[PDB]
Amino acid sequence: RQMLRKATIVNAGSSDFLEGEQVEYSRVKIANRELEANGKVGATYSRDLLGITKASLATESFISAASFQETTRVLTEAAVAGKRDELRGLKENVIVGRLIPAGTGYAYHQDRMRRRAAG
Amino acid sequence: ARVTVQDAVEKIGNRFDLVLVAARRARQMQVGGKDPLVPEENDKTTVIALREIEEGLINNQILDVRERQEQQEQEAAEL
Amino acid sequence: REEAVVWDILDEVIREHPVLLNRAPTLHRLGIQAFEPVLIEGKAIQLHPLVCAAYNADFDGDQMAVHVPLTLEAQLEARALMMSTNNILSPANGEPIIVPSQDVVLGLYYMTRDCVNAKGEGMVLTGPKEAERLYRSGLASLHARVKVRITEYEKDANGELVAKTSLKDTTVGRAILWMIVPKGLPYSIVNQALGKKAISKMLNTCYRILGLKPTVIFADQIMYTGFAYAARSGASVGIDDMVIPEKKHEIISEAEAEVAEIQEQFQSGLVTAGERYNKVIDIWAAANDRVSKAMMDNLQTETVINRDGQEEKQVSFNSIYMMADSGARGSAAQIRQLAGMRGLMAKPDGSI
Amino acid sequence: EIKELLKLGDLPTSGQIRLYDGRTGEQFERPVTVGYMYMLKLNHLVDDKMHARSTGSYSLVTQQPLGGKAQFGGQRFGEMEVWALEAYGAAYTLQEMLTVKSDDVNGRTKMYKNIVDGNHQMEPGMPESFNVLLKEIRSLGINIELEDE
Amino acid sequence: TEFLKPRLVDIEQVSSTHAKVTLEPLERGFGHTLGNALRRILLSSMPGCAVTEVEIDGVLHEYSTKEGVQEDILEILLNLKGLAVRVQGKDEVILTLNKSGIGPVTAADITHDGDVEIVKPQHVICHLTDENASISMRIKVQRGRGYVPASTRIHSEEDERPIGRLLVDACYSPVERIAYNVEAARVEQRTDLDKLVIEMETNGTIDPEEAIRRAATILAEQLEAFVD
Amino acid sequence: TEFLKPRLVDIEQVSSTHAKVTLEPLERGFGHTLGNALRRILLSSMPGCAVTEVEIDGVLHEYSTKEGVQEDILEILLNLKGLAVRVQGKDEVILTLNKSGIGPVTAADITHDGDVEIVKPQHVICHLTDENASISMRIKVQRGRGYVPASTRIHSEEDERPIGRLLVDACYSPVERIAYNVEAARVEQRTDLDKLVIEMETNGTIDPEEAIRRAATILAEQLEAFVDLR
Amino acid sequence: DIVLNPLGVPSRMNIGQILETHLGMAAKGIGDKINAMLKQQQEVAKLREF
Amino acid sequence: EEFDAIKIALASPDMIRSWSFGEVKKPETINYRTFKPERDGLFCARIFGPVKDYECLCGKYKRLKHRGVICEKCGVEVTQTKVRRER
Amino acid sequence: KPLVGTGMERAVAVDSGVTAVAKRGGVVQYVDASRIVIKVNEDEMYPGEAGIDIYNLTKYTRSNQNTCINQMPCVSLGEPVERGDVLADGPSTDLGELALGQNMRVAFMPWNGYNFEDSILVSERVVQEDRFTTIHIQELACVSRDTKLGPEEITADIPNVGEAALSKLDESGIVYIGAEVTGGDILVGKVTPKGETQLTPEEKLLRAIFGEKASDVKDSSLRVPNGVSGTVIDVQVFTRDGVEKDKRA
Amino acid sequence: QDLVVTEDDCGTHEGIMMTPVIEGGDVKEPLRDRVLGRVTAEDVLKPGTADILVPRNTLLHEQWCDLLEENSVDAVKVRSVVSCDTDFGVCAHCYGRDLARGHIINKGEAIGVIAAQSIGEPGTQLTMRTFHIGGAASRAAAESSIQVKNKGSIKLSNVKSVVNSSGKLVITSRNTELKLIDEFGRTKESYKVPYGAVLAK
Ligand SMILES: Nc1ccn([C@@H]2O[C@H](COP(=O)(O)OP(=O)(O)OP(=O)(O)O)[C@@H](O)[C@H]2O)c(=O)n1
Ligand SMILES: [Mg+2]
Ligand SMILES: [Zn+2]
Repeated sequence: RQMLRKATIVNAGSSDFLEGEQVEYSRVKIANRELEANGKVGATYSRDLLGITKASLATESFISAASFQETTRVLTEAAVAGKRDELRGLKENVIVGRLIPAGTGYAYHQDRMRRRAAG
Repeated sequence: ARVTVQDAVEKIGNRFDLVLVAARRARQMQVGGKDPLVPEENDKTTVIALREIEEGLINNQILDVRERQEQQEQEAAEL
Repeated sequence: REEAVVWDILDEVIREHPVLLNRAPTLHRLGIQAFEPVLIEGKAIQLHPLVCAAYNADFDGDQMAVHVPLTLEAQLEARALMMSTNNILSPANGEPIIVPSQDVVLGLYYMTRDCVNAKGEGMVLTGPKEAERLYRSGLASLHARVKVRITEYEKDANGELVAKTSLKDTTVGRAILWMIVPKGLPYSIVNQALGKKAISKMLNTCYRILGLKPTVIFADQIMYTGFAYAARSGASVGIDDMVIPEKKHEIISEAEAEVAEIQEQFQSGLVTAGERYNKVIDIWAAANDRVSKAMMDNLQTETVINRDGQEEKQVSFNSIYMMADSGARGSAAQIRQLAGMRGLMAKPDGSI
Repeated sequence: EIKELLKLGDLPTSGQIRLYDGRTGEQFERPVTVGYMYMLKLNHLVDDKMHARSTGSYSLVTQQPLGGKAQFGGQRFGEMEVWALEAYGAAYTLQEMLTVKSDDVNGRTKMYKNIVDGNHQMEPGMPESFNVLLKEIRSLGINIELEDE
Repeated sequence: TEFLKPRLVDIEQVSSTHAKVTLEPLERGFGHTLGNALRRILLSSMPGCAVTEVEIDGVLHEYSTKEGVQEDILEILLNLKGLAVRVQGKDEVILTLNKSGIGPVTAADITHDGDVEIVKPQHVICHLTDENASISMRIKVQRGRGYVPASTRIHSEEDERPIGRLLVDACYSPVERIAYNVEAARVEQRTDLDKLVIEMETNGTIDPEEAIRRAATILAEQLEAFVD
Repeated sequence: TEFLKPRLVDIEQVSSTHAKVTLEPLERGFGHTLGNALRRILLSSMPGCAVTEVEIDGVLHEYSTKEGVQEDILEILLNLKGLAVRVQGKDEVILTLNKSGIGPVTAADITHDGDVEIVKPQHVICHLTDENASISMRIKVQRGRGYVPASTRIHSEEDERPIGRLLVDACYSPVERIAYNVEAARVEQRTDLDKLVIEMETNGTIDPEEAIRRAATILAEQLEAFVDLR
Repeated sequence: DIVLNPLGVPSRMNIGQILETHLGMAAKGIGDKINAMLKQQQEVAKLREF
Repeated sequence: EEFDAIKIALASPDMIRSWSFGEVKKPETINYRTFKPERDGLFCARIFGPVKDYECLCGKYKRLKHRGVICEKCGVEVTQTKVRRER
Repeated sequence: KPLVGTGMERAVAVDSGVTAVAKRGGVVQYVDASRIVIKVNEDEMYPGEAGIDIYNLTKYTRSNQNTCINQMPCVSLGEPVERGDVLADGPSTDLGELALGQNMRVAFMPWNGYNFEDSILVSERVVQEDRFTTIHIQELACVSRDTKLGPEEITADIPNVGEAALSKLDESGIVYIGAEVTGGDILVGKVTPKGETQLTPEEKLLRAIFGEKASDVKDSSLRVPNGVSGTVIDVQVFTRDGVEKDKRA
Repeated sequence: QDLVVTEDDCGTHEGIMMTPVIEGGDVKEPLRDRVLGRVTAEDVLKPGTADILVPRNTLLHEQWCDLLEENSVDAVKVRSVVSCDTDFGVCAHCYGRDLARGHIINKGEAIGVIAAQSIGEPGTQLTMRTFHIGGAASRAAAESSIQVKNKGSIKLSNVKSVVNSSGKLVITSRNTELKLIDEFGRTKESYKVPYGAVLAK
């Protein structure tokens, strides 16, 4: 499942897809759910297989990508993109020394996500 | 319990929530000095909370209800 | 100053406080487990045998890290999530990781396994208590056929346990093990000669029928009875144990003239290096199996014991055979190299 | 040759003997191999390897405790060991190990005070290693900022 | 000699049959010394009463089957081994059991006899299937000690032995099970010190607390030969 | 209860060290019951006398070497562990040993104190090489029981630490070896009746007869606690 | 003096330790005979023979 | 402090100047004799902060009483030594 | 010695050099727990120099692994010996043969799980007989350095120290030969001079209360590492040429 | 690392058809064990379609599995992690039982980590383990003849062979699966026939 994380897209929707951007499957499904209800330009998709090493570097957390491997390259590509890591994964939270978003921490972490809705 | 905590998992369900609820209750006895419902029997605050959960006296919902009650009594006193 | 009152206070703090034990390498989550500590005089950490499997712990000098969970939350996560008792099954397969081995296996095997007649063949007892008293009195062997009346407790459609009493042929030894066996389990569980493979199933069965606390108690009981009977028996490893088959030299000279004939046919012209390599490896691989199976027939049984009158065949109580068959330690593969033929060895390339 | 030598000693050719349990006095139910093995005491004495640490000195840059018994060091809690706590639930045990037990300078003293006060509360902070990491990346000329809530 | 005597601490009586006895403090090695010595006397030397001989009318040997009776004679004899009996005066008593009709024959169907006391009158002996079936037997209870089987009785006594007298194992010893556990008694100063946990289990004819007293008494009677 | 008591029959004294003791008649099963119970006390609990402290003049520690002496101090101490001593009255006696000249220093060179008896006067302690060499030491013999090592004794009292006392291991247990054999005592009627043959092997001090008496005394003392308190 | 576990031999396939144990006992067997002859003094001729 | 996310981006020349508390002009580390930081060197106290807690270099201001008091003479802020790990 | 050997035992013990071997042989004139003097036989004895060989034995010395190196004399007073005979045994050598450990009566059988996975069950008799008892010889140094504030002093005069501790140190501040020591006992007393020690209000009030100002000096004494315990066999002092020697030096 | 149980039930019908691993005569891994502790997908009843036997979203317990064996079900669509619809994690139902607990997985459990550890461990353990412990190699290559253990009729799926002058069926397919069918018509033994094979029948 983690191998089949990403998917390439054909055509545009109401977002910035156009020809052959590689975006994660969950996020394009989210778009497709709101698109199907509202309409807008429909987007053909195709799931891509990533073998482990590249799949881990293709994660949209650059703190996880850096900690894994290829740190110099990961930080230049993130620095140039002005990438913003909102700290969703486990490795990210372990690095900043915080509660893991899992096990005991899942209760507390879901309470923080709802604190984002108000206050 | 003493040996194993399976019975207390069977009361609440989620091992993770068992730990939060036992933690919250043990903190009350640790700090507030809240009196234990079961005889202490030289048991640490960690085990007493698990006994209370096993027998079904302590629970997230019950703890919340009594927090509101003590908190409203204090509101009454301040006003 | 290590004052005497300090020891008493330290004893009071450690009570009900879990400690994490860790072994390198931590391959899977059971490489960390929580225990309730027991203060001991001496500089070595004492580890429970049954968890040695998860740590891959063997006591020829391995070391372990100790860690103290400080917060109430961390104590609770250790007692509920990471405790030894609560991590019985592995995260990979559904099979249990905590199970008796070595002595605990050897003892229960010695108890259950049957011998011909022995002291008090074909006797009638009234439950396992009479059997035990007989064995302790020294009028019955642990491996002797005896009719007993055991009362097994089988679960019904609800939570109620049904009781059933019946006469079943068994050894004295297995009857006495029934005493450890909790009510709910069938007597057929102890009625076979028990090995490590059967005892693992026994504890899994007990866990899924009865539940956690009963299996915890049952596991401890199995360990105590196993070690206590392990020292009561007296198994040893003599040089005469590994009995070599009489017919090794024949099998080998046959195999050896055969491979010789193919090497001579190599200069003639029917053979590449790969073809002859395959053919020689096949000849020796079959020879090795032959000598191994000769050793294992000659060793596994080849017990001439005179039953109550005439001669009989039964399983050998040769020490190494018992070790292998019980699954206690060596496999048939190791005992091939001891008593049979060592076989074809493989180079670092993997080519043989 | 060995069995012939045993016969010269009036010892059994099997080299197995009848043994009695010292505790019970009863005999062991089968003969046991007994003899003399030359044994060696290796340099690895428990006296030397035994070590324990509650709190001690701390490293210069990373602020984590030192390693090794000679430096009175805390045991290394490695990636491998962290993953075990991740597989479990154990999120507080892990944070402990990351923060008040290692770098978190304010946190470790504060929690020491709480444990003598018997509060058994964590009050976590920010591991000093991460503050270093930030400074090391800004020294490369990469702007790495913490964006607030 | 800095002699260090134990004292009987806790007597958990789980039941009249089963009773656990913790004992401390014991010096190192005395846990097994006293533990085993007592175990041996309590099994093979505790004196008591038990069925030795059984003569059933219309039964020539123990391998036959009597019609109207579910259990073969062997199984009936095995139930009589479990029959708990006290003789007050005599060393040997022959009790008579005559009963008929459909039902579980119990130990209460035995004709009382003044001095003899049957501890478990509800003890099952025989199940009668047909109502026309009647069972009659003369059960001999002797007093002895330890465990004397029929195999060890035929090898020693070869005097009067006519066919029909059914010999059954006679578990004189009132103690059914005994095991002792040595646990560490962390003592004021000594960690070497231990406790002895004796888990006893009789039938109810003799009290465990009194049986232990008795076993130690026999042990001290053997030490009278060695002066002090 | 047809109680059947044994009585001490024959005491073969093969030597002052080795002595065999037959015991009959014993009822069936009491052979092993008494046999092992006695063996355990006779090994672990037996009281005796042994060298605890040694102070040699001109010797600060046990690792040094004294000139004119073949053996290093450690080897001398190990020989004094093997010194067989009986104290009659007192629990603690300090014996003085002053010897000079060429020869094997034996146990007889110790000043014979009135109550104290040295069982093996020919026991070798020291070999003096040069004739000008003289050795002088004060050997303290205490009474205790079991085996009390110098390492267990260097972490207890230690109220006074005189730089010059050397602690050596003391084998207060006089019993070196013990085994019991159950043989059949073909008794008048009973063939299950048996005898107990206890083969004892001690060093000096304790008399075999006296030691068996003491061991049976200790066992009977411990039974008073169970016969008495319920 | 020492009680070693049988199950750490057939798995290990070091059978040397068991042969060492049998021979070690035989060696000590002959030492025990010489110890017995020296304890009883006996003849230098007889010791020489054995 | 408690934050939501982290971002990474190229440093502007002027961004780099923001973090800086001075330009290190000289390779001088410390004085061989008084092992204290040299003028505008790599360990300059004037730039990175005081060597000892709440104490200037020339030693005119001491104790926790003096807080953020930049010593006029040597040019060293009286704050904690911790600052030299952050500035 | 090893009861079950191979024969390489003697070769290894001799060639290692740890044993003293006789070059010349002859008869032993004088044994001692320190030295062996042999009078050489006339056939190998050269007519030039006096024909008496002296082998000095090395007594209880430290190894690199802090094990013990001790040579004991093999031969007795007045024993005839040939060239290549072992005169003194090294640390792990019996009469000429190599002796790495100790042979024992061993029985192969389980105990009550006390020999679970290779775990070993030993008799108390082994401990009593002091077989596998071993002595370690670790070397500890105390260095007196010169700092910007001033030279460090090795005096017995150490601020804030019990008389129990200073009892074991002699005039100079050095522990006595033969003295038994345990963790935390001071072996060599040393003090690090402190310049203008700016104490706080809590320390200034404390120093005022006991009045033990104890000069401008710290405590940097060499003390026994925690839990290690043994007997001082030897002390060595290395001084610079110019500085006045300690009484104990 | 990121994969965590997020939802209890995504409410998906989708899953992968699991059949019994029956390779090399003796069944290697039974279907019961393969679908022991998984959330059953699609009301799968008995042969005669006229009454539901097993429900939909239901934890396959040892009891359900024992029923499956009496009916001898071969193929079962079960809900899997791969086909779960949950965005940013997976549902307790698609996963199934926490094999370490012996009941349904708890929401919040870090599943990915356990997966990686459990795949990784055996490799790392089997490296050191078989290697120090064994010396030689005890392989057996004699893959000549298929001999069938139990009587039955030969079933050849995926096969294209030519008849040779011997009278014999010489196979020329690459993928060839000889099976052993009984009476009722179930598959019980399998046997990979190679290329260049002589078939007896
Ligand atoms: N270089 C090593 C050596 C050992 N180990 C771990 O420690 C275990 C035990 O090592 P060892 O005791 O040498 O192997 P055993 O299989 O126990 O065999 P034995 O002790 O009988 O030699 C190994 O399997 C492995 O998990 C390791 O990780 N890396
Ligand atoms: Mg190991
Ligand atoms: Zn200034």
